[PDB]
Amino acid sequence: TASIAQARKLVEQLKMEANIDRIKVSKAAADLMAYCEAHAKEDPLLTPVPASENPFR
Amino acid sequence: ELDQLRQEAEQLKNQIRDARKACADATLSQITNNIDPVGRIQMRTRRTLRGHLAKIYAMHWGTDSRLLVSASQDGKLIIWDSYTTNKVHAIPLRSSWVMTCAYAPSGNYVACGGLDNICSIYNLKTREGNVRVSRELAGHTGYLSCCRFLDDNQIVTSSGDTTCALWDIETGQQTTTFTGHTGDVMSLSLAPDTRLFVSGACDASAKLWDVREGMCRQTFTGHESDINAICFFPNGNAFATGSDDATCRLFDLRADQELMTYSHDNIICGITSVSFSKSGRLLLAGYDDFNCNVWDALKADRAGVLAGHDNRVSCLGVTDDGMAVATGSWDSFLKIWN
Amino acid sequence: SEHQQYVIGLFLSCLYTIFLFPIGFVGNILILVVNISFREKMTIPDLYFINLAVADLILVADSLIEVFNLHERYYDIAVLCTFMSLFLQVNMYSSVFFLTWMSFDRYIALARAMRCSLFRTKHHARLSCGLIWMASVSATLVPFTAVHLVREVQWLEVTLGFIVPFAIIGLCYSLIVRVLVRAHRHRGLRPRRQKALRMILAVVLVFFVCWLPENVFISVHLHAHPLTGHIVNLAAFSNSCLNPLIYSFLGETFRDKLRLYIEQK
Amino acid sequence: EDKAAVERSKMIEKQLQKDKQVYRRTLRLLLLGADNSGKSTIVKQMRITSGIFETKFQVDKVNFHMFDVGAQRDERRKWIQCFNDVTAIIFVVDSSDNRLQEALNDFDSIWNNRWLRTISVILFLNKQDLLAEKVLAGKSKIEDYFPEFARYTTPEDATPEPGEDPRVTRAKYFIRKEFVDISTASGDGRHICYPHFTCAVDTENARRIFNDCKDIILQMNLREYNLV
Amino acid sequence: QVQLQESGGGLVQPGGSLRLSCAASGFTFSNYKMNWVRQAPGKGLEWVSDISQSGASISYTGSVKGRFTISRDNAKNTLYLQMNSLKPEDTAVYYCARCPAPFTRDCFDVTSTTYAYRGQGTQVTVS
Ligand SMILES: CN(CCNc1ccnc2cc(Cl)ccc12)CCNc1ccnc2cc(Cl)ccc12
Repeated sequence: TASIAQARKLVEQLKMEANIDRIKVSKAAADLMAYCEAHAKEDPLLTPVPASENPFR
Repeated sequence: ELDQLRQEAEQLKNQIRDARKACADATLSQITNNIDPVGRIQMRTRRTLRGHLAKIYAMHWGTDSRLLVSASQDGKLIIWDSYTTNKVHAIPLRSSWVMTCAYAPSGNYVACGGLDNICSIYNLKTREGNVRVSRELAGHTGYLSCCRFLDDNQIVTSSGDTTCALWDIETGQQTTTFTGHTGDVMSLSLAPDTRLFVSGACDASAKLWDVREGMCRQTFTGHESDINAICFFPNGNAFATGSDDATCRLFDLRADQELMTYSHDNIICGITSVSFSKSGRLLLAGYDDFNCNVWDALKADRAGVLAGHDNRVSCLGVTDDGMAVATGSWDSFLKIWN
Repeated sequence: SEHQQYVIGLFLSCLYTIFLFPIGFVGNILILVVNISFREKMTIPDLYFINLAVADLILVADSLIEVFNLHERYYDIAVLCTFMSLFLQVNMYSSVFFLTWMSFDRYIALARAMRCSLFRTKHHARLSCGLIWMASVSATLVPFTAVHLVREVQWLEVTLGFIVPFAIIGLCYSLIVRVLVRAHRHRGLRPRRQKALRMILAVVLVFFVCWLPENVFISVHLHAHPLTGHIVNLAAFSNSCLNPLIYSFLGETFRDKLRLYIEQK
Repeated sequence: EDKAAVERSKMIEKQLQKDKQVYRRTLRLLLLGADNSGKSTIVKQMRITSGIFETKFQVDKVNFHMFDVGAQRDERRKWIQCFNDVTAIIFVVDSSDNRLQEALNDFDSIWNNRWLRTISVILFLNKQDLLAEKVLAGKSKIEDYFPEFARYTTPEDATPEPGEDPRVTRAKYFIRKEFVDISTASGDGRHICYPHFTCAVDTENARRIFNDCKDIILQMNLREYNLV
Repeated sequence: QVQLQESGGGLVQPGGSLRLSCAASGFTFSNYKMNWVRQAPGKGLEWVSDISQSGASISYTGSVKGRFTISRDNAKNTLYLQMNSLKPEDTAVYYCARCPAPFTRDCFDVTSTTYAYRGQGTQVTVS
């Protein structure tokens, strides 16, 4: 009754997740690496900025 | 039929596992070995925001990168000006047990909630001058874990019950509900475009939701315990989850599987909060040993430590411009690091 | 007898500098550095402990000078000797008054805990420390100026630095012990509260035994007797030497703080 | 204007200082129990879709805010961490034997949690009259669920209420010892368990809580003053 | 994902003896305390037994003390419950529950109606 009600929706969700287009991990890793490389200069935390324009100094 | 449905679910889950394994032609570490390390990341405590009488459970930066709201379990949420340490507002709360707080992207409102199961929206731009409750969103049957504004009228809130909800602030009704989790939804992270959001619950799974349609697009597993925190990668194509199993994990939406795991042998305490730097190259994670660890998100080697707090680090947020990192703790102090 | 008494005095001095002096010096320095390093999370007792540590450090430091009779030199009565006398008197008064005020504040915290919460505030603690220092300075200067225009100075020393302080200490700690025993027989934790009673008794007894000799010696006369003066001064300095041990080392809270500080360092 | 900003900051700091006195004066308590336990009756005893209910009461001019979770799921590992700085946890148990093992497991989990490890627990062995009635009835046997009871005997230094049947004394002290064993098995003495035998008609539960909180505050002060 | 599969249990005569086994996958089995819970017909979830990470400390519910023996195999990532002299009351669905977090001494939610680290369970029936 209710157990099958939950199981049917679980199955439906699994079918929905199974049909999604999936890309190789290499492409995703390359995209993340390229994004981090592109914005390397724009991130103060790993590229410290002179105190003359640090708002906290 | 129950056995038949369980077998069908098992077959579909095996199919998903096989597809993920097939897509995993390489590991993120294998590719990030090519790039040099981020080096030592040493950050100093530029500001210490005092004024809270109890634990700071949550905080959120304003979009302007200057004003930030912090909620404490003494029944108070304070809007500070970080640059000068001045407290712009000190809103008293109806319920002392506030577990989350949000700052509207326009800066006009703030939101909070907790064990009261109610999301209170406060109007900062009130003509009367004194902040007053603009709205009180009710309908959740469990403690409110997190909340985030999409606009001045829409807010997504995750609850101690197994559901999230997108509300209409003007009407105060749940515009849509997101169901599918099995435990308490502990964290919530809006995508940069606000079209999708990821929620981590008190199980191994974190789910991706489309705010328009209202269904779970993907479910990511790999964590061994509760997912206490979640944050979206700056480009929106990946997210990091911190869990009670003492490990962080970076998942990718397109690959639909774990991409990297950040952990160390001597780290045997849970993770309370995670966030990414502006570039996404650093992943900052607060721990139950009350010191935050800055991980190289790509090489997954601890790049730095922020050990200024004396009690559990409960919240951690990086500024929109990436100029500082605000960490709150159960010692009732918020510290800005830079 | 003169040679024998001189040798006995030097032997007592050697014993003191070997055993008691390291306790006072090292313990006061450790208390000061440990409490200051953790300034961001100091409690009300820590303020009084810090000030008492300062006073005891000064007194024990002067002990070494007094031990080898280096004070009988470079008098310069116009400036140096008078300044040293005033400084040591204010340090002694600060030590005694901080012991008395710590006893009273302990009574407030352990008997009026739930009602006098407003009284006990860290800002109020700092104000109390300042007022204690001011009271010591005034008690030192006022008699000095009055007799400038000494028996009266010694009278004030004896009375205001042993009789009233000891009376207050005894009353406050008797009340604390009454509270502890009353709450001991009903719901309290037996072993740790027995330990607390032992600590209170040790504090009271060490203060009494260390400060009674010199005060009684002053009262009896109110030169001569070199050995007696030497031993009473040694006991007076031993009070400050032992204060850090009983107040901080013997207590679990400060030992935990010290272990945490070592781990941090 | 920065001067107006600093003026507003000073106003807000003055408000925070004013409310800090109220926060420090008040004592916060967390009321825990099960469905069978009469925690609601304990709440209603004190004559001075919501997720939590607060009750304000006063004893000897000191103010207590007692919090009882309302609409929450049974899984409590996450929302209980909010109560890691309360003065005490009032644990109410249905002492009439059976869910006693469930209550013992709940007490053990509360005691050994990493965040409640420094919080003392006031243990109300509630519904003592029902326990007495069913022990005198003889239909139910405690040894069925706790075989150790078949060997346990009341300690020679017991303090039975005058006129109490020794069987009731044995049963009640056996349950109390069962809870105290978990209490003392760990904790290294930084937090204490205060067992009390309570009923629905009892009118001194507020006095019990006040006295236990007085002892808890005494222990806190004694620890901060380095005396322990 | 975290998965627990109870491989054992079945029909038995009164006074018999069975051996329930649970295989645990998806997590470091050694770091987590383990517990056996059971749900009888018409009853709520009942906590039966508990075994720590190393197996040094064990605990049972009084109704089964002396009859059930809980054991752990970290190498095989398996949890066993050897049940002896089974009474008719023992008939129930037995689940193997995991401690919510690793290295912790508290096991809050193992007996909840919905728990994310509990297996589907195995039915044990006594004639
Ligand atoms: C108080 N002592 C030494 C004073 N030295 C201190 C100065 C400043 N501060 C101090 C603090 C402390 Cl704790 C202890 C000592 C001092 C009196 C002993 N002086 C005497 C020596 C020889 N003959 C005497 C004859 C008489 Cl009739 C009276 C006194 C005589």
